[PDB]
Order: sequence, then C-alpha cells, then structure tokens
Amino acid sequence: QFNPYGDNGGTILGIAGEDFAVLAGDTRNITDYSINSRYEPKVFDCGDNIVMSANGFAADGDALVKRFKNSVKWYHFDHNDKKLSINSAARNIQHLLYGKRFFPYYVHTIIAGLDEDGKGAVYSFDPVGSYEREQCRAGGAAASLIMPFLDNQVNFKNQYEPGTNGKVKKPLKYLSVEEVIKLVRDSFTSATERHIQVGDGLEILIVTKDGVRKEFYELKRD
Amino acid sequence: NNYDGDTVTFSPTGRLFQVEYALEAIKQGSVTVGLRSNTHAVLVALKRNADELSSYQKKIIKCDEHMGLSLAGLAPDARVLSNYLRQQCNYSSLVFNRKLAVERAGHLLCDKAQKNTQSYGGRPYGVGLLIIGYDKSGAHLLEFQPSGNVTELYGTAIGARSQGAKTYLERTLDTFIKIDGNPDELIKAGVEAISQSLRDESLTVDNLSIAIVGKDTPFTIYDGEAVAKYI
Amino acid sequence: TQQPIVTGTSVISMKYDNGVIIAADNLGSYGSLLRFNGVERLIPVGDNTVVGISGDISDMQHIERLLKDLVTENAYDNPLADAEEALEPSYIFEYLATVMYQRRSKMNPLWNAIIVAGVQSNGDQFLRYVNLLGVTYSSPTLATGFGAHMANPLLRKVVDRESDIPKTTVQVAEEAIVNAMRVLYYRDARSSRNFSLAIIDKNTGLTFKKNLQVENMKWDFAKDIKGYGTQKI
Amino acid sequence: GSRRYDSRTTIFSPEGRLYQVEYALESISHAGTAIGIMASDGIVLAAERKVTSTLLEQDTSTEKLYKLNDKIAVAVAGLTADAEILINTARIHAQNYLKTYNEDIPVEILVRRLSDIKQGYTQHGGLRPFGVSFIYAGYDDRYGYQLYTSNPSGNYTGWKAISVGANTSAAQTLLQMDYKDDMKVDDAIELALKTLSKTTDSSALTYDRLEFATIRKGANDGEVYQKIFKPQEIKDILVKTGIT
Amino acid sequence: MDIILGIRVQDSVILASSKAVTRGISVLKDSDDKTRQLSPHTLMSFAGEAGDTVQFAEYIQANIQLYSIREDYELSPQAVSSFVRQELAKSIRSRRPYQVNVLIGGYDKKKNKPELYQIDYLGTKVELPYGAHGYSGFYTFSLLDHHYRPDMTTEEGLDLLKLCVQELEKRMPMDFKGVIVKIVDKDGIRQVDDF
Amino acid sequence: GYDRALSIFSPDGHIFQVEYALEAVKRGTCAVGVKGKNCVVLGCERRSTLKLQDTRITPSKVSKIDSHVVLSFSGLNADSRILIEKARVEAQSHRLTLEDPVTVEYLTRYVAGVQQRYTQSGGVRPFGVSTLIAGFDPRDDEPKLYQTEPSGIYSSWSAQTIGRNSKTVREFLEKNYDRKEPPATVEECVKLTVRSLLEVVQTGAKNIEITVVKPDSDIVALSSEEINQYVTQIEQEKQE
Amino acid sequence: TTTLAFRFQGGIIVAVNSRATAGNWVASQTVKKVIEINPFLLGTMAGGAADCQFWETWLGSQCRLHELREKERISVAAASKILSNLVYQYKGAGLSMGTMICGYTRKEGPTIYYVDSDGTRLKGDIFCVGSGQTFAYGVLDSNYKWDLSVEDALYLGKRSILAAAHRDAYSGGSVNLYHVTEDGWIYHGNHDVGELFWKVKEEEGSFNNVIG
Amino acid sequence: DRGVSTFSPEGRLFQVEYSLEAIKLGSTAIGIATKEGVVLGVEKRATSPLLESDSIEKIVEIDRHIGCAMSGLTADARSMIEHARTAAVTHNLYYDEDINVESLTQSVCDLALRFGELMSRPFGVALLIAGHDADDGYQLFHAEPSGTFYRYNAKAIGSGSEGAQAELLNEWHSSLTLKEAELLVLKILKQVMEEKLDENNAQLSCITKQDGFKIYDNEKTAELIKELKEKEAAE
Ligand SMILES: *[C@@](C)(CO)[C@](*)(O)[C@H](CC(C)C)NC(=O)[C@H](Cc1ccccc1)NC(=O)[C@H](CC(C)C)NC(=O)[C@H](CCc1ccccc1)NC(=O)CN1CCOCC1
Ligand SMILES: [Mg+2]
Repeated sequence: QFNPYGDNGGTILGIAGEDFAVLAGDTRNITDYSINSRYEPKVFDCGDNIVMSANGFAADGDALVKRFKNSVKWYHFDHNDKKLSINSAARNIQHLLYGKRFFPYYVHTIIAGLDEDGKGAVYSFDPVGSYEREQCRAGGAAASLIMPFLDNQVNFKNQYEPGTNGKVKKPLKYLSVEEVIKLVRDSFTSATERHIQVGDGLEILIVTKDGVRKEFYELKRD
Repeated sequence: NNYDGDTVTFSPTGRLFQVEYALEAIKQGSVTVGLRSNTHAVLVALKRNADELSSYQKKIIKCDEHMGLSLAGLAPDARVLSNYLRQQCNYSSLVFNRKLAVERAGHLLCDKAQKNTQSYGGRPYGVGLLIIGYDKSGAHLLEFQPSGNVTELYGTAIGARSQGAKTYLERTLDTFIKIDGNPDELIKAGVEAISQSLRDESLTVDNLSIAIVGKDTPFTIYDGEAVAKYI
Repeated sequence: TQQPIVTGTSVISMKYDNGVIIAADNLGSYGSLLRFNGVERLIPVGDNTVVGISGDISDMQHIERLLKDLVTENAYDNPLADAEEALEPSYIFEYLATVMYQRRSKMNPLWNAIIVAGVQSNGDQFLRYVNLLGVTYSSPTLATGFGAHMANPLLRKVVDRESDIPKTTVQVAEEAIVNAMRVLYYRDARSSRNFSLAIIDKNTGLTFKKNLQVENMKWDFAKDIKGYGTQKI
Repeated sequence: GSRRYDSRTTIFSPEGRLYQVEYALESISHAGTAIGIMASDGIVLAAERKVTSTLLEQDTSTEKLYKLNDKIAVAVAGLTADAEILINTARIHAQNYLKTYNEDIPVEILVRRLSDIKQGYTQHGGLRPFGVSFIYAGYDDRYGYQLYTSNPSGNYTGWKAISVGANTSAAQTLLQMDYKDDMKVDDAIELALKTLSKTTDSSALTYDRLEFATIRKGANDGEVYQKIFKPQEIKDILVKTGIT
Repeated sequence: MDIILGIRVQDSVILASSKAVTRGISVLKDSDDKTRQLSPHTLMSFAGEAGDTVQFAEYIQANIQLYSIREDYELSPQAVSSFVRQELAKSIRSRRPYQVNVLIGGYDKKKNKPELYQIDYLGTKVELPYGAHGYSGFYTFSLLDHHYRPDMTTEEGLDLLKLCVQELEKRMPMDFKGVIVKIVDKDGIRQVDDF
Repeated sequence: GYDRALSIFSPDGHIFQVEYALEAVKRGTCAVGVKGKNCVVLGCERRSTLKLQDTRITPSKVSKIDSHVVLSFSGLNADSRILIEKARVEAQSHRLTLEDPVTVEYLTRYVAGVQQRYTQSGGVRPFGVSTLIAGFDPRDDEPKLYQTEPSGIYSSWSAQTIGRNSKTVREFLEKNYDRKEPPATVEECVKLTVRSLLEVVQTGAKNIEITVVKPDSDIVALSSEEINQYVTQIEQEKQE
Repeated sequence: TTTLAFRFQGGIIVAVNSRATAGNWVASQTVKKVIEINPFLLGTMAGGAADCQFWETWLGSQCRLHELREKERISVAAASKILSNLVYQYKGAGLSMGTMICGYTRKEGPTIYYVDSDGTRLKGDIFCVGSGQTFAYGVLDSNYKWDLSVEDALYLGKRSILAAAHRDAYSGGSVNLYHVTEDGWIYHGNHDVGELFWKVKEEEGSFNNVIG
Repeated sequence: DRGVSTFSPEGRLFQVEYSLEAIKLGSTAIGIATKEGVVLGVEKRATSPLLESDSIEKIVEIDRHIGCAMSGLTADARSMIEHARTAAVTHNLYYDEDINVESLTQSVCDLALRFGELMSRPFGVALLIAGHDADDGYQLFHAEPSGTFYRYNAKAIGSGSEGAQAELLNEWHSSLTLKEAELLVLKILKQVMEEKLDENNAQLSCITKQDGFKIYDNEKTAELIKELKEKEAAE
C-alpha cells in the first residue's frame, strides 16, 4: 500500500538572545541508510526578519515554508506593506498546520526573529499547529540528544550556586551571540558523533535588527 | 440608442456601445503617464482628491517584485484586475519558479476582459491600465483597455487631457529611450511629460505619484516627501 | 493507491566543470521478466535539459507527454521562445516537482524517481532529484534505485564536494559514469547491458548518445571458482 | 438576453396588489360555482359542472370534487390541471404526516401547507400562480367539522358556509340569508342545491350538470364517512327537494 | 449513562434514571439528570453513547416545542413516540447513527391514560406496562413480572421501583450513584426529591 | 434558478418594489400596539364584510412566536405566515444553542433581517408586511414593543399602529399617550388600545381582537364579551 | 496533563500543570494550559495540544462576536455549548480534547462546564481532567469543603496539581493558579514544582515516601 | 427594462448613481478626525414622537479600535457591519493583532460592487468608518456603494452634507483637540437638522487609542450641547 510519508532525517536548533536570535540546522538529507545530499539547506530567510525551518518529511517541510513565504507576500499586499511581527507569523503558521489536521504536515517547525520590543524570539510548532514561545528549542532526529544539554547550558537547569547547600539557583542571564554559537557548534558535533542521520555540514542563520547573517561550518561526513 | 442596453448586442455599424461607454469612464479619470528606456520603466500618476479635507486616490498598484501598473477610471475594477495579475505572477513563481513575462501578463488581462464583453449579465471593466515591468527581455510598458486591446509601447498616457503628454512623449521619443542607467533622469522626463496635461493645477507634494522598475531596481512606489525632489 | 507494473531501474548523473552528465539503461522490466529492451528513459526538453526517469513506465510516458505539451504551451504568444523566454531546467523541474507532490497529496502518485539534468541560461549547472513522494534534493552526484547505493559512492570519489566540480573534466566525468553503469550491470538483477547517455555542456550544448554497451568486463576469474567451500573439482 | 421576454409574475402594482394573483382570481370567477356548507352533524359539498355536453360520460367523471384522504375532501374552482398538481401534493403531505405521527393529519395543517405552496409562487420563482381556488371540507378530533377556502394568493380562511367560482357575490348573499347555526346535514343539502339553482347561468339545474358530496358521522358509532354522490343519487336528491 | 427504568401504573408513568456519569476510572458526576421534558405531559429519559444522548434529546425537545407553538396544541404521547422512532429509524442508516436508547413516559389528556414507550437506537418501538434499557432489564423485568399489577397506585409504583433499585444496587457490578425519579400524570411532570 | 433583480433603484433614488410593498401594508387591516407600565397590549382590526365566518378555526391575527413573545401584522396575510414560521424556528434554535429564550429585540432583529434580505436578493419580491412584535425578555419585567417594515428597518415604540387608517389612530395615540406616565394597569392599557381602534373600526362587536401579554410567559386572548364591555363603557363616557 | 477547577464560597479556583509529552519524551515544561477568553471567562486544556489550543482561541473569537452582536458578555453556558457543538460536528474524526469552561456572569454566578471531544457537556462544582486527574481528585476530594477561604482554596488547588505532578509521569513542570470572582479572573502566579515540592515537603511534613 | 450592471453613455453605472440619490435622502452623519481621537456624530431623526429614540442605532461598534456611522437605507448596513465585524475578528484570529482601519474599509468596499445578474442591487447606504491603529494612527474613511473609499480629515454625509461639508472646510485645522471636535460636530449638526437639536434626537461617539470606541450617553451629550450654546453666546 502507498505510504505518503517519509523521513528525511536531519535536526534543527533555535536559541534566543537579548537583542538577537539564531536558528541552526544541519545540511544532511537522508532516506533510510543512504545520503541524498551533504548540502541541502532547510533553514530559510522568509522576509520581515523571520527565519524558518520545518524539519522531518522534507516534501511537507518545503511545502509549508513555500506557503508561509507566500503568506508573508500577501500580508504586504493586503495591509499596506505592514511588517509581519514574529507573534503574528506564529499564529498564521498555526492555521497553516491545523488546516491539514486530518492529513498533517509531518514536520517539526521552528521560527526565529525579534519580537516587537526588539528582543530575541523563538517559536516552536508540533506537526498539527500547537505552538509556544521559548528561549530554547531543538527539533528533529537528534532533538532528544541536544535538548537536555540546552536546558543545562542555556537555562542553567539543575545548576546551583556553589556552597549554598543547593538552596540558591544559578541566576538566569542572556548569552552573547559568541557564547550561543559555541553552544550550537558543540551541540551539533555531539549529535553528529552519536546520531547517524546528523552530519556533513552546519548552517546557522543569525537575526539582529541589522538583518539576517549566515555562518557555515563543516561536520563529520561518516 | 437601441443597441446599448447590454454588452451582448452589436449596433448596425458593428459597434459595442457598452464597451465604448466603459472606455468613456477612462477619459473622465485622472491622467497617468508611462514611459521606459532600455534599463528602466517608469509610471507617473496625477492623483485626484474629493476635496481639501480628503486624501488623494492612489493610482499605482504593485503586482510583483518586477511588475506593476497605474490605473485610470473605476478603481475597484483596477483592484480586481491587479489582484488577478498578482495571482498569475504568483502561479508562475510557485509552479515554474519563473518570473511572469510582461507580455504574458498583457495576454492574460486581454483574455479576462474579453470574456466580460461576449456574455449576458456581466459588464465590461471600466478602467484603463498602464503596466510596467522588467523581465528576461528587458524593460516593458503595456497599455490595457477594457475592450480587451493590449498594446506594447515605448511611452504613453491615459485619462483626461492625456493627449498633451502623449504628444510630448511622441516628440521626446528619441531622447528618453536612451536614458540608460539613470533612474532620476527618466523620472524627470516622465514628470515633464505629465505636466503637459495640467490645467490650472500644478504638481504638489501629496498630488504626484511615481513608480519605477528596472535592471537592479525592484518595483517601488514613491509618494509624499519622497517625490519632492522632482517638483 | 498504485503498484508499479512495467519498471525502469537506476538513473545516474553528475556535474562536471562546464555542465552535467546523465545516464540510464534501456530496459523495461515486468517483475523478474526483462520484458522490453528498446525503452528510452532519458527525455530531452529543448536543447538545454534532459529528464531521466526511473520507476513505472506508464507513468513515465505520461510525464513525456506533459513535457512535450509544456514546450508547445511555452511557444504560444512567445516571440522569444527560442531565446530569452525558452524553457529553463529549473522551470521544467519545479513544474514536475509541483505535479509529483500534488499527486502524492491526492494519494495517487506517479510511481517514479526523476532526475532533471541541464544547464541554465547563465551557464550554471542544474541537477536536481524528485520522486513519487514529492521529496526534492540536489547534489554534485545524484542517482536513483540501486544507483544510489552503488553509483554514488563511485561518483563521489571524483566529485566529493562543490569545490571538486571545476577540477573535473568531461572526459573524467563520463569515464566515471560509464564505469558506474558497468558495476550496476554486474550487481543489479533488473539492469541491462544497453544504455543511453546524455551530456549537456554550456559550450558544446546537448549531446545525446544512444545504443551504448557495457564493455571491458571482468569475468575470467570465474573459471577458478569451484564449489561453495570444500569441493576441489 | 432573456430579460426582454420576462413578464415579471411576482411583482407589486403601484397600488400594492399582485397583478398575477388578481388576474388569476378573475379567471376563477368564470369557473363553475362550488358551494360548501358546514352543519353540526356533517358537511355538504356541492359544485356545478362547466357547460356539460350530452355525450360526456357523467358517471365515470371527476371535475370538481376530489378526495384527499378518508377524512378530508376538496371542491375545485379554476383550472382542473392546476388543481390536480396541488391535490397529489396534498395527498402526499397527508400520508407523510400519518407515517410520522401515526395519526391522521389535522385539517388546518394540510390547508396551511397547500396554501404555503401557492404563496411561494407569488413571491419567488418567476412562475405564474396556480389558477385555482379550493373549498376544503374535513373532520378531525380537535375542531370537528371544518370548512376552509384557499386562493392563488395563498391566503386561507375558515367558514360556516362559503362559495367559490362564478356568482359568489349573489351566492354568498343567499347563504347568509338562510343559514343558521343549529342546522342539520339534510337541511344543508337542500340549501346548497337551492342556492346553485338560483345563481346558475343555465336554464334549469339538472343531475348531469352537478357534483355532490357529504362528510357525515352517519357511519356506525363515532367514525366519519365520505360519500361522493353517484349520478342516480343526485337525481334522487334533486327530486326529493323539489327542484325537478 | 447506564440505568433507565420506566413503570406505567393506573394513573401515572414513573421514570427512574441513574445519576452517575463515568469516563474511564473516574465518576465525573453523581447528580446527572438523564431526561428532558418534551411537553407539559410528556417526558423522555435517555441512555447510550456519550455526547449523542444529550444532542439527540435536545434536538427532539426543540422539534416538539416548535410543534406546540405552531399549532397551540400538545401532541399525544403516541404521536411524539412515533416521531422519535422515525428519527432513530432514519439515523440507523446514516453515515454516523445516534447511539441512543430512550423511554418516553407521557399522560394522554384526551384518553385520560398514562403511556410508556420503549425505543432503542435502531428505532424499535414498543408500548409497555414496564420498561428498561441496557443491563437493567436482566434484573428488573423478572422482578416486575412477579410484583407488578396493572391497577397499582403511584405510591405502590414507587415502592415497586424501590424494590428494583435495591436489586440493582445489590447485583450490578458498577456503582450508578442512585436514581432521579420523576412522575408524569394528569397534572404534568414532577420530581421526587427524596429517593 | 430565477435570478431577476426585481427590487432595484430608480433615478430619484427610490426602490419602488419596497415602496409598493408599503402600499400593501396600507391596504391591510389596522393593527395597534400599546405598552403600559407592566404589560403590552396588541389590538387588531377585523373587517366586517365577511359574515358566515368560522372564528374558531380562522387564523388569528396575533401569533405566538414563543411562550413569551407575540407578533401581529398588517398587509398580505399569506406573506405573514412565512415570517412567523421563520421566527418560530429561530426562537427554538436560540433556546437550543444559547440555552436561553430570545429577547424581543433579537427576535425583531431577525425578522427585520429576513425582510431586508428579500429587498436585495435576486428572483424574489419584498414581503408586503409590517409587523408589531411585543413581549418580555427572560427574567425581565420591562415591557418591549417593536415595529418592522418591508424595507427591513426596525425600531422600538412606546405605542404604535400600522395598516389602513393608521395615520388617524397614530394621531389619537400621539396626544392620548403620556411618556412620563404610561397606562399603570392592564385595564388602562386595554382601554386605551380599544379607544384608539374605535376611532377607525366601525362597530365594536366581532371587529376588534385584543391580546394581552404580561411578564413570565403570561399571554391571554380576550373573548367577545370581555372586549364588548370596554366598548360599552367607552361609549357611555363619550356622550358628555 | 493534569487540570482542575472547583467551585466554592469565594468563587472558582482553577489550577493546571505545564508539561507536554510526545510519548515518554518530555517536550515542554512551560506550556500555558489556561486560555484567557475574556476578563470573566477561562478555558482549561487537556488532551491534544493543537486541538485544544486552536479551538479554544477560536472559541474566544466566537465569544467576542457574540458581545459585538448582542451588546452583552456571553454566558458561560452559551460559551461552553459553542465549543461542545463544534467538537460534536467532528465526532469520530479523532479530536482529543478535555476542557473546562470556567467563568462568572450576573445571571449564572460562578459556573464550571466540563466539555470533551466525544461531545459530553456537564455543569458541575468539581472537575479534574487529564492523565493525572485521579491523583488530583484524591487530594482535592479528601480536603474539599464549600466553606474554604480564598487562601486555603488557592493552596488546595496548587497542592492537588503537585500531588498529580509527583505521581503521574506525564504531569509536572509548574503549577499555574487562577481565581475567578464576581469582578473577573485573577492570576495567582507560576509555581515551579522543582522548588515547590521541597517547600511543601518541609513546611507541610508530607511526602514521607520520598528520601528527604 | 434594462440590465442592473449597465453603463450610462457618460461612463457611470446607473444603479450606483441611483443609490447615491437614496443616500442624499438619509439622515445626516458627521465625522471629524484629530490627533487626540476621531469623533462620530449622527442625526437620529425619529419619524414620530411615540418612537423610542434610544432604539435608533445609527452609530455602531465594529471592533474595540474601529467604529462606524451610517446614512441612507440603514437596513442595508446590517450585513455590511456583520461582514466588517467578522473580518476584524477573523484577522485577529489569523494574525494575533488588531486589523488596520484601511484594510477593514477595503474589506467592506469589496462587497459594494458584488451585485448584478451575488446580490441583486448595490447598497443604498454610505458609511463613515473611524478608527485607530499603530501604523497610520487616527483615521476617518467614507465608504460608498461604488466600491470607492476616501480618507478624510472631516466628512459629512446625508441630506445636509453639502452645507455641512462647506462648514467643515472652514472650521477644521490640524491642531483640533477632542473637546473642540465634539462641539464642532454638535454645532454643524444643529445647523443642518430640521428639528431642534437635543440629546434625544442626536448622538455622539468617539474612538481613542486609550479607551477604544465609545458611544456617549445622553447625559454626557446633553452637557456638551449646553456647553456649546454658552460658548456661542459668549461672543
Ligand atoms: C498531559 C500533559 C500529557 O498527557 C496533557 O494531557 C497534555 C495537554 C496539553 C499539552 C495541552 N497533552 C499532551 O501533552 C499531548 C499528548 C498527546 C500526544 C499526542 C496526541 C495526543 C495527545 N501532547 C501533544 O499533543 C504534543 C505536543 C508536543 C509536546 C509539541 N504533540 C504531539 O504529540 C504531536 C502531534 C500529535 C498529533 C495529533 C494528531 C495528529 C497528528 C499528530 N506529535 C508528534 O510530535 C509526533 N512525534 C513526536 C516526536 O517527534 C517525532 C514525531
Ligand atoms: Mg553522523
């Protein structure tokens, strides 16, 4: 019987800073035990300082990104070139996803950018449209490997102040773009080591008030 | 007389009066000018107001990053046709990953307007359009009429007293066509062209409306203080 | 819901410095029966694109007709149909990719894997894959079916990344493709010796080679192999 | 287009009248008179056939009086063909009600629905109205014996005695004169015939130019019987009242 | 939804319906009224699939109330039961049928007689002296066969009903949290608050 | 389907079909609505050219939409049935979804909306009917009286009349009805309603219908003798 | 999930956890399971995240349209029935929702309606919904009285979620409190179970099963 | 007869031009836009003294940030308001934000020309749509049955429109306060109205960023009427 879904592997990661936000994702595309491409980007600049990635079944992911990019275009036409805020984009994506509630897009979607106060924002979606704003989110094949490490290093979970008898927690603070990119690179090199579907290359998209910058790094190709 | 009740009726001399009356709505509309060189294409539009307390009716509409038009006549009909162009431009991008040719844009508009002139119940569109764009074969300018007739031109003008600007462009043809790699000078030629259609009124800051598209220039519209340079 | 009846096996391809090469054998299998031997599975579109198709042949012939009709439709009201407004590989691919995904979304797929190889108007190499699920991807080397498992490893030794493309000549690239076709003949049970090969170069244009054969095969060592373990005679 | 040939059947006059309904009523006024009289122990339906020919088969004929169910009947005035369309609908509606509730349909409910159909043809659809006026005669266990009338407008009203068709003005005056509330069926039969005999446009009223029917409780114990009179039975009742 | 009973006596119809609403391993509510008044002298109890029961009962209620306003007249219990049966008879061959079983207790004012109708989700109608739906019947029917008499009073009917509830409380596996009892007679519908 | 635009604008800016529908209302029998301090009364004319009528079964002029709301009308009788049916269905539909009976304003708004829809829908003509809708909102003791008309406009009235010779009875009500002090009792409200109809009717026998509506679904129609007592009382006080 | 809401002398308490799971994978610890429909209406979310989140924000739009059309705030009964009639249309399609519509109006007073995806709609004083509902019931029922103070009622709702958060594997994260009065709903903070458990253990002297 | 969507020889749609004549017969409605807010005021015009004037609803809320006044065949506006309210709420559902006043007006104006042989005729009512958004601030729009809308600093529609518009031309300036605008609507309404202006036969409203769209009470408007009369007698 024809199965309309497939697993293209890969993993993605979104972190939010004080005045910036990053959305990373490996460039490997796979089916079963074969490599399709060592460089197939799945993190996209969608305009209005919104970056997006829909990881999982690539065909559904490409369809979704394509439709959201088009939603942004028509938002400009219908509302006098108004900038689509990240929170408005998130709600719009929910309706795109839930629109196919009974034949879902098999993807974990993450978007990143700046909120209306200029502060870093990351939103994450399930396949049918449930969404939530967070400081931190990993998605895809190696999400289970990366996410607990982020809880520990970004949100300082389970870390207490030395000598305080485990009474005072380590205080929360925003990380610099330099410190965040270190965590992204270490997260992906670790995931590459222990997950077979993750590797080849790492592409990071950084979002500040100035625009959208890109950075690329090599990953192990085995 | 007896043959102007609907669009489905021919007159004894072979005329479609409802289509002609739709053409008349364009002549009452405010003047708009179109012209192009080899690198850029420019739209200049005189906007009209109800009174001093009102805003000035927007004449120019964007269709894609590389295409757009100006209107003269019924504005709601321009909104329908421009929306159709937006969808066709968009279909071409999503399906074929291809920017829609300005010539095809014209062919599609022609065919949409035509269907309204051969069927009972409907009516012709009551608006004239000047479409500009930059595609794989360079800069383009089209003139749409609601009879269905679409015409590719170097320059033109439609609306009330459009004959003045049309005569000027016919004289200036050899000059403005060679304004390559110079946006501001091509606009100046268009602003001087539309000025030949002015009576008693002159071009003010919230009256003039300019749009441009070209080789390394997306379709953008200039209004307000952004057109003060050209007065 | 379909099941494929008459099928075509691997399509293999790669980029080189000035263009792209693509190849596929001339077989139309009917299960284990090697039914049809004169089947062309590379279909040129204009003088700048070649679409290689594997999988169900009835669905392949449907796609042929669509591409044929696409050329006709593009020519309508188009004075620059053989110049600036000619069909690009990227246009042809995106059209097919749209169809493939629409058909999978209606639970009635075109049971195929497709590789669109060509050269763009600006000289850039185009090579992209799409299949029955609507999944798309691009790479310096692309292959379908058994080609993905056996050809890609060989072709990636020549062009392992983007920077290896300018360093690879058409002679070296074609040699690797022809070698890959031999390996597939050794090891793919639904392959044939006869195949077609197409080169799309930005300078010399489209070169379509028919009726090629796998040759320079190693079979001599077979005579020494006796039994399955102990047997000496 | 086709706009040119549209009569616009469903519009108002400047005076606030429905042209087509008024002209349909004018049509009905030339149809054979039909009379309904409601007594305390039954109902009478009498109707005059339209200028009869001697070679018309009289016994196996039905022009004026139709049966809707076991408890309800109607007298027709206007286009017969139009009436039969409405009658079959009314017959179906009565059976739908019986199928749904396992009870015979109340008279008014049937009358209302049939009148609602007529109303529809005056407000929408662009079709001509039904050129028909009915007199409904029926019984149910709620209101007992009931007489109604409906006309092309779709308006219906209840009556003790009523006439439709030709010469209703003259007929209604005569009914208003001799009718009284404690009347019996046999007396109502006589009134119905006497009224037709005076209002008729014919020279003399005869058996072959009449249709007649009664709805009595004259059956055995607490049940209603419908009697559509045969030619010979009309001949006898005409002699018995001293008209011929 | 589980236990609904009905007993027709000399001058009234008595309906008893369990109060429990259970979902999974939790009794979400213990005071649920599994009945709707269709008209001043007609009452319908119901039991079956979750959601369907109330949706169906209220749909019927609205239709009967619409009829009452239109005709300024109350439909007979027999007429209402026939209407309800037809709706269920349509339903069973629909894309998604109503899985609801009902008892209709009413007092016919024209006949001056109480009437009890039992209708299952297939549209199977029967007039009965006493009725039940679900597993309740497997205990109560044999009990009523023995103790029921046709000339009983309303008070005797309530004692007969108490006997049924006691038996159910003894031998039924599930805790149904007692019953709400309602009486339908010539004076309309009223609820017994202490049972 | 029949599509023709029957209701359309004329050069002077009028929709003649809607205005001709008002002429049908002007032809209809007079209907009056008067609201007191704790009640509303709906009076209705019945023309006396129709003798030999059966008043038991003849459709009554005042119709119950729900147990707490009533609707009277003037104009085409057949048209009124369609509005009443739709209103009754909407009344039950509101109870089903909102779990609360309609307010008088909501019911009026619905009926008015239906009338309006028929003024700009293809293939249909406007309703030749104006209605007086009266009653009391759920758990409320403030009397409500609304009027609708073929165009679709609706509004609330302290007292109002519609139908033939309605301009005469409106003239009467305008000087006899005090806003500062409405009819304090049921008797006062009924008397004022009957008085107003006696300016137009002819005889006070079987020509006048009266229906009284009180809070908490308390609606009752008066009989001939009950109404005749008001007629007898008013005439004796008049001779002065 | 675990969610509860109960009615009492001083209005309505509403309490919920904040964990989201995809099987045994803990996906989130910071999910907002209370939806703020308006200043007088709340909605709790259990079951399918998207189904709940999508249809309850949709419910809020329908409640806004009601007060625009009717010039009056929608009743709790009417609001809950819009949702129950919606999910009933999708019955059998596979929606998964266990919601509670809580609020105050003049005519109704404080009111709680349980609404789930198989069409059930119930008015009631106490409800617990979710995978850990039984654990919340255990503590809530055994300590519930109508005459609880606002302070004690807030704590009981918090403590009941904590009990479920502890025992139920698919419940935890943090507790979100709400108090609904005649004047509207009042938010009473986010309480992390990480710190709350030990704080409650020490002060209350409970949770003796756990190694202190 | 003749087609509904027919052009005249002058190039105008007959039915659209005739609907404009219906709007001239309607009661007066005035709108004034300031930097402190937008004011909307209407003439109620009760046809009889028995009619309870408070039931005359010619000023209407579309959303918290958008209000609306009407003039002409007011029954036609009901479906337009219904559409506007749905459009406003729907956009909030899709985009988690308020909708632009211009985008709302455009949505309403799209209905206008959806008639022919869709509905059977154009709307016989004009609308003044007033509101506020973060981008373009306080705005006043005039939405016609032609499908056209103009933005206005001040605008009058209805029977006394041409006389009132000429008065608004002289009186309006860019530094008007909200209180000044309120009095100016009352002043101009009193000039063009047939009957004498008071709190019962005229209604005021406003929309501000802070408090949103609010219809004024009869007690509040009565004080503004009294304040207006005193200021005119003071010089
Ligand atoms: C308690 C907390 C847990 O039971 C509550 O009951 C909560 C209610 C809150 C969240 C509103 N329920 C859940 O946490 C709920 C459990 C569940 C899971 C699946 C179906 C129904 C209920 N969790 C979810 O809904 C999660 C939300 C995650 C954390 C983002 N989503 C999924 O499980 C999604 C979508 C489910 C789905 C439903 C219907 C059709 C298609 C999909 N599924 C996946 O993410 C699939 N999968 C997860 C791991 O990554 C690979 C793919
Ligand atoms: Mg790896």
